[PDB]
Amino acid sequence: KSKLPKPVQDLIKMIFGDPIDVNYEKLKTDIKVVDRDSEEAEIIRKYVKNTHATTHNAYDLEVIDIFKIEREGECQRYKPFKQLHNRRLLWHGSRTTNFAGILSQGLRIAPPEAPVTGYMFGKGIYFADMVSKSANYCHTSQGDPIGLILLGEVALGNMYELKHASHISKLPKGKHSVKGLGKTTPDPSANISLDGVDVPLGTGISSGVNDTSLLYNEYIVYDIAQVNLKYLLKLKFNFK
Ligand SMILES: NC(=O)c1cccc2c(O)c(Cc3ccc(C(=O)N4CCN(c5nc6ccccc6[nH]5)CC4)cc3)oc12
Ligand SMILES: [Cl-]
Ligand SMILES: [Cl-]
Repeated sequence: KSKLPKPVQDLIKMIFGDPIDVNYEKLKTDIKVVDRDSEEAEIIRKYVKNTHATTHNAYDLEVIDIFKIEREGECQRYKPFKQLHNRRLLWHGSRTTNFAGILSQGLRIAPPEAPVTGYMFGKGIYFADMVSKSANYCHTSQGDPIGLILLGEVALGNMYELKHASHISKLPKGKHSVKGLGKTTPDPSANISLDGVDVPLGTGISSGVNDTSLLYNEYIVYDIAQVNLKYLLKLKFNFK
């Protein structure tokens, strides 16, 4: 029987759908329950509450469990980007069935033989600052209403800021990432700092960006090493 805390056991059962502890080791990821009443937990629940987009009104989100995560060696891997400026705690949603691969291998760029459909800026690693924009990629339903979402520390550095789809072959010199400029943005004045990482948990305001394809921001890096996965949330989707 398992010596993991019950919430981590339930995460494992959800991810693998072998014994629980053997399946834990296959993730090559240190997993800790964040306490409900911790400051970390308050900040993350505030990020969820404030960055639910008005146009994503099919469901509300409740945070069941928050996990602090540490992929084996992802530290050493993140070293070259560790002190790059403009490091941001951003959402990445994916189907539950993907999380064993995501924790064991990290987030990866789609292979050349996958469609570029859905990628406004070409194959890369995509993040949102709006929880619901990322939560939509969990593909939960009323009959499967529990999903998994990541918070990554993303080393954005100098952002190549774009308003329309463009499959860039190469970042301009001195740029580290792409930011797709949305009509709606977390209020920059409400940004807070968690462990030297910027958290844009401000409620959505008009960006005052005109002539843009995007309702909401998105952030893209083309190097797997610019991502340090920090948290994994188990979300209840309440469908209306
Ligand atoms: N995701 C965001 O939070 C997110 C945040 C902000 C903006 C965007 C934006 O435009 C996208 C694009 C997107 C997502 C998904 C897919 C898609 O169909 N797949 C990619 C993931 N696959 C996959 N199977 C896996 C199995 C094991 C291990 C890893 C695996 N990975 C399935 C195919 C296409 C485009 O996403 C955005
Ligand atoms: Cl979607
Ligand atoms: Cl590129």
